[PDB]
Amino acid sequence: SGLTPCSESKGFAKRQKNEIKALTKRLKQYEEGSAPSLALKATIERTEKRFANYGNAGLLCGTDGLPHLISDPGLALRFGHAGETLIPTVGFLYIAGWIGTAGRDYLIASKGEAKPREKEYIIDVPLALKISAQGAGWPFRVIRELQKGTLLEKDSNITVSPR
Amino acid sequence: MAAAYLPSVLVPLVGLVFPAIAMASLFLYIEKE
Amino acid sequence: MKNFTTYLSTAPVVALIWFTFTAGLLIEINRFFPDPLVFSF
Amino acid sequence: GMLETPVTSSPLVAGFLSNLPAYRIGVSPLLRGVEIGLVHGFLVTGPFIKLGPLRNIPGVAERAGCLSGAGLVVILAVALTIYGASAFQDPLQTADGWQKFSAGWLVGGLSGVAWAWILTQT
Amino acid sequence: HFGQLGIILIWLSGMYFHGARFSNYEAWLSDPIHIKPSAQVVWPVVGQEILNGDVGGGFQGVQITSGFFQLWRAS
Amino acid sequence: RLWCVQVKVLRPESYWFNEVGKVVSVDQSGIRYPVVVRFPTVNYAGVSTNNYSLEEVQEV
Amino acid sequence: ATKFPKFSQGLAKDPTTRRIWYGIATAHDFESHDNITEESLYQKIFASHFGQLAIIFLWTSGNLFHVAWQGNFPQWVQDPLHVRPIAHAIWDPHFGQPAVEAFTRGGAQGPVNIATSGVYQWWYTIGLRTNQDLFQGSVFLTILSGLFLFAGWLHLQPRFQPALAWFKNAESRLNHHLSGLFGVSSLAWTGHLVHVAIPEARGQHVRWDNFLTTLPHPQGLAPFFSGNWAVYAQNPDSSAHLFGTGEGSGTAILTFLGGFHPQTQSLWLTDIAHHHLAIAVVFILAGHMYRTNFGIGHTMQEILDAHTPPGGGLGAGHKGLFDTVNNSLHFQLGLALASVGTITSLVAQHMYSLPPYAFLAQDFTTQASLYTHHQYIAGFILCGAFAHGAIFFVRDYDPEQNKGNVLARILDHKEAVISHLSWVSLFLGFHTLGLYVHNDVMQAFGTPEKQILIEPVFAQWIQAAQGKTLYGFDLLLSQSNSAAFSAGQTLWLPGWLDAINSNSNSLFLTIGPGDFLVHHAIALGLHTTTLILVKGALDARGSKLMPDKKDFGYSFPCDGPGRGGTCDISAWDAFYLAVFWMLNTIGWVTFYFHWKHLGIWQGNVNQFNESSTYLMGWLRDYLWLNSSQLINGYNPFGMNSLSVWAWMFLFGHLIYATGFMFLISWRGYWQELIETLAWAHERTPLANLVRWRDKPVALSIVQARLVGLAHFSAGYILTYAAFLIASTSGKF
Amino acid sequence: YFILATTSLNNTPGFDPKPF
Amino acid sequence: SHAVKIYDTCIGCTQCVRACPTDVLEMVPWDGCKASQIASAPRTEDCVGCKRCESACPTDFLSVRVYLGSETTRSMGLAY
Amino acid sequence: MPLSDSQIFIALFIALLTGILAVRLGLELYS
Ligand SMILES: CC1=C(/C=C/C(C)=C/C=C/C(C)=C/C=C/C=C(C)/C=C/C=C(C)/C=C/C2=C(C)CCCC2(C)C)C(C)(C)CCC1
Repeated sequence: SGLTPCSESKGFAKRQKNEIKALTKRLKQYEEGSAPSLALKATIERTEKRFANYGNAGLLCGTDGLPHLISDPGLALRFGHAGETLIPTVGFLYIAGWIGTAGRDYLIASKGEAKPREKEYIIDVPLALKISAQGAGWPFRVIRELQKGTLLEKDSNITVSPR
Repeated sequence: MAAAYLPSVLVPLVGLVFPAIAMASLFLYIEKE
Repeated sequence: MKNFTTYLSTAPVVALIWFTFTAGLLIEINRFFPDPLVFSF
Repeated sequence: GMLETPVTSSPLVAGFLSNLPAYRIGVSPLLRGVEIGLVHGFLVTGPFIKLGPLRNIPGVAERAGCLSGAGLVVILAVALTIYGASAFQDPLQTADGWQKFSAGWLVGGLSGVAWAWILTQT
Repeated sequence: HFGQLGIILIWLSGMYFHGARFSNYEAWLSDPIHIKPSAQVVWPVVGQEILNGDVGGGFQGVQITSGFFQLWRAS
Repeated sequence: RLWCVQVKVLRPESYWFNEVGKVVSVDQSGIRYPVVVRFPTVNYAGVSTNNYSLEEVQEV
Repeated sequence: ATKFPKFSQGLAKDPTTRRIWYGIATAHDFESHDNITEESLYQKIFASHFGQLAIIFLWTSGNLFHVAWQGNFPQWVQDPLHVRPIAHAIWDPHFGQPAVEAFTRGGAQGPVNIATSGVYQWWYTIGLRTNQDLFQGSVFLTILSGLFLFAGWLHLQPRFQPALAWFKNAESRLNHHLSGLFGVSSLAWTGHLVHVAIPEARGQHVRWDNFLTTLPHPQGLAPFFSGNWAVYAQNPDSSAHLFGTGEGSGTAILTFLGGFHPQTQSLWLTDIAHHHLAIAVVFILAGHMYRTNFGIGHTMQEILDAHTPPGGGLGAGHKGLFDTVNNSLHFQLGLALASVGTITSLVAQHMYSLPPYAFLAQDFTTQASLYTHHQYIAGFILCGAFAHGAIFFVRDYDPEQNKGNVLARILDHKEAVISHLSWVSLFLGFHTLGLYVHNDVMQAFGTPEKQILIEPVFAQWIQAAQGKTLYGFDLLLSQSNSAAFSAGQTLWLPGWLDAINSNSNSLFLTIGPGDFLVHHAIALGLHTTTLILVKGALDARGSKLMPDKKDFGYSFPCDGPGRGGTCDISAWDAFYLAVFWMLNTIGWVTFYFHWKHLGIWQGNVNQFNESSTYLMGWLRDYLWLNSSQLINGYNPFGMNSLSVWAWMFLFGHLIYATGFMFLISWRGYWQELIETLAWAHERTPLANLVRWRDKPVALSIVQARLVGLAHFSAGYILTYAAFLIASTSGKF
Repeated sequence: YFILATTSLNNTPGFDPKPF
Repeated sequence: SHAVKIYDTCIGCTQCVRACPTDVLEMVPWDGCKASQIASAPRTEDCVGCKRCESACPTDFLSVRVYLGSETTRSMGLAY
Repeated sequence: MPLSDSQIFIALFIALLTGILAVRLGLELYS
């Protein structure tokens, strides 16, 4: 996209220099070893480490000197940008399927009790913890339920409004 | 502009005289039994 | 003790405990690993 | 049933209201309109003269305010005329009675505007 | 009403505690004109330590507008 | 038609259309909607029972 | 009792003020009128269409006349880049003297309004030059409007009243409209461009008195009849051509140069002529498709009945849809409004990037005004399209006549459609708002490098494939050895690649992460407005909360507080809810257009690039920064020409606020207040002599929703129009 | 008329609609 | 005036009649339900349209239905 | 080159004829 790597971008280096300069300008009003001086020094160290880490990660910077993420799985894989969107996509989808499968399993387990509505606002905490730990293996069980036809309710068993 | 007296006649006519007649006639029309 | 643990199992208390755990986990991750923007190490 | 108060049911209040031209015992509706128009059309020129857009020009202020009051009187006479044609499809509460009341209002209002102009000129 | 009074006293005791522990009240007492009152300090995480402003008195924190410092000085 | 038998509601304007309820009783005096059905869910009025005709319920 | 709603006996016996309001509001719903038949309904619609055409032509005649009489069209023709075009004169007796001098703008025509409609550029491009030409056009359009009024009166006469079968002749109307209304009119416009507009662009004066002896081409019609058509493309206007003069002018009349005229920054007139000629041929051919009374052609019923997939995926297919579309005027109105609003959006998106009128791209206020105008028009028209689809479903839809076709099948899985629209709206809103808020918090904490700035690589890839070489993708039109490059290289690619690789025009602007975020905001707005409208159309006949909603009609207040409460349950209420979301969506679209173009016009492209990624940047650097000149239109120190826009700005804020009263406070408060007021009038001496004819009542629930929506929309439009025109005008 | 017009384009020098 | 219709799903529970504030509804003898009575609406000229009857109806869907129609002095609930 | 007064009067007369036709159509549509 016409971008340049942040490790060689002049705007990136200028932004790091300006942020460090502003923090150092704030730093000179306090005595050495005081709590504000230590806090500002820790902020300066974090700023330097962050700019170094963003430069070392292969991030691409625009004309504004700011990192730009690449989200097409093709351009990310062939140019080393998969850690920006693609691997976070896989991680989020795994965790989201975990949460959804744990909720579905808890709802289905509570459906079989004598008071199904009771477990929805007074949580069965041991059962919820057991079901929550079992959500790690959600893709296998979910894909099997999809192949078996047990994941979906039949259309004849679901209420609809008159058309 | 040519006939520059025309705004001084038509703007009071369209802005004041015509709406007064229009609302009077429409009020008489909507109240008719 | 059974009634007290049933009260702790009510939805707002469970939500408070769970969201305290999740928020604390996110806070301590961002404290131990400051400024995470990309999956790069 | 209906709540009665000293504001609504005093001998003094009913005496004051009965002497008004809208409630006098026997007066033709044209004459009631004449007194009402005289009183109102005299009054309305005051704000127009003292607060109009030409209020700071001597001589022109009184004429512009009285012309504005006459225009307001004409507009209110039109409003009274179209009121009577709708409301009537007590001699005042009739179609012909309200026509005479509107004509009396117009005559009295123009007379009051002229009298206000004369008083400001004298 | 007793519960509300207890909650109000918890809130007031916290206000006095944050003045005692997380404030620049003594420095402000030494210089009440050029020092901004502050009794809230934020933790350094996710970049939010920028809210600990240079309020004066060799202190960094959120500037407060409740007037507790002036009330405590008057007492 | 029996007692405490699962039936499926076929009335389209019913809240429990295509849903399964339990038969409470069936009236035998020839009324228009003799089948009384109890449902595990409430409708928008908070009611859990409704009356259906013979053709409006299917045994499941 | 009364007789004002003569079309509705139920309204005429209403003893309250509701009769007047509802009589006004139901006047044009001809189907619900008393004793209306289908034939008289179609005849009344025909005559009303004649009246609307006459109104349009009279409006155009008024614009032409006022520009010819009070404008500065010849002065603008002489200096199109340094003369502000005049809309009309101002005669306001409430004006003070500084108001008179400020709106004069140091001219001799008195107080005037500076036009933003862009009629000057259009009329100059199509060859009009003098005030006489504009006056003649205005007189001709007034005559045309009178002719259409007479035709509307004439076809209401019993001898000239068309039968119902004439109105339902779909094949003949489609053939005639496609061949003549589109094709022949496009051919005649090509004739006007070739005979008049192109010679006037080359400094040659051609009018009615000499066009029969003026050759549009030196070789005449002989190259056309001999089949050697490439003569008309030979010797086009050079890059040094000056518009309206003979310097640098060619002799070609039909070209395919592409790109823009270098001086006017607009499309070549010969390209426009060739476009309209090809359009004319294509549309004339398309009008010979349907069978009329000659034994050849297609029957639309047979086409619809044949198109059913044999695998049964679409059920019965399109069977019975001819009778559904043809018998339902609301189906036809919904289709027409959907297509017309989409075309209006296309017009907005194509006039800014491919400006067709000379010296239009340099008029920044005009370009912003035209884009905003047509996009808001398109939004209202799309809302109306979905509203009339819902009205069709309530009033005209026959389930037995549409058994198993695509209409009944899309009704049969409406829950899946609405739920998937809800999901995509929720995803877009959650993630777009989250990314904006993350960037805002990053900017607040002083670390803008931690922003999430997703590059719009897909749209940049499209721009690269169309020839923009900036992004470094090498494909198609940006790849010099590609087949697509070599095919158009001798025809239109030189001008197109000159225009698309220049950053001084609006053709395929450079895009970045701010464009990504605002495009996803636009997608959220489109999907949510569609979700509201589609759910209203598909639940118009019924829902689980109201299974008999078709029995109550399109518009009704509610079903009462029972069953949990049923406020805003009608399909009309879904339209009313969706107007808010459409206004929000077009607001986002026009905000984006105006801010990106303001940065481009000021020469500071980096302002949009570095501030549109977070919402505080939008607020501070677009709304707050650009309202400084507008709100200083009048101040304690005096006034200037922007004082009318400052007053309208406040006016729109006030109208917008007044609508909140009708939308937040509801009826029963006001009815009890009016009850106390009606007690007060009857008990007050000297005032109980007068009395009402219609009993004063509060506005109805639906009427209140409509009035609040109208005040909201009017304030929205007036506020943004004042801000847009003032902020673009005060700097340019 | 399509054949004659396309021939007139390919015979006129400077114009080449071919993709190679 | 508003239109009030009674459909044959009525179980004769008399709740709609008790809920009506303007005496529009009454129970008449019937044989289509167990209670041997059905609701009737002989006085719809007094119906204001409050839909208290529909709120009181226990059947699914409603046995009593109110369709708002042309407005009169009685249907608008006007004391003036 | 400005317009003349006679041209404006001619346009006003033509618009008056158009307004008469508009009133005629409005009455025919009404009844
Ligand atoms: C409800 C309803 C309704 C309505 C509806 C509507 C309102 C809708 C709308 C719709 C719309 C609004 C749509 C639109 C669409 C569009 C489209 C579908 C387009 C497409 C395009 C394309 C296909 C193109 C392509 C291309 C080319 C050619 C070139 C290159 C580029 C591109 C690739 C792009 C109705 C009445 C019917 C009926 C009843 C119901």
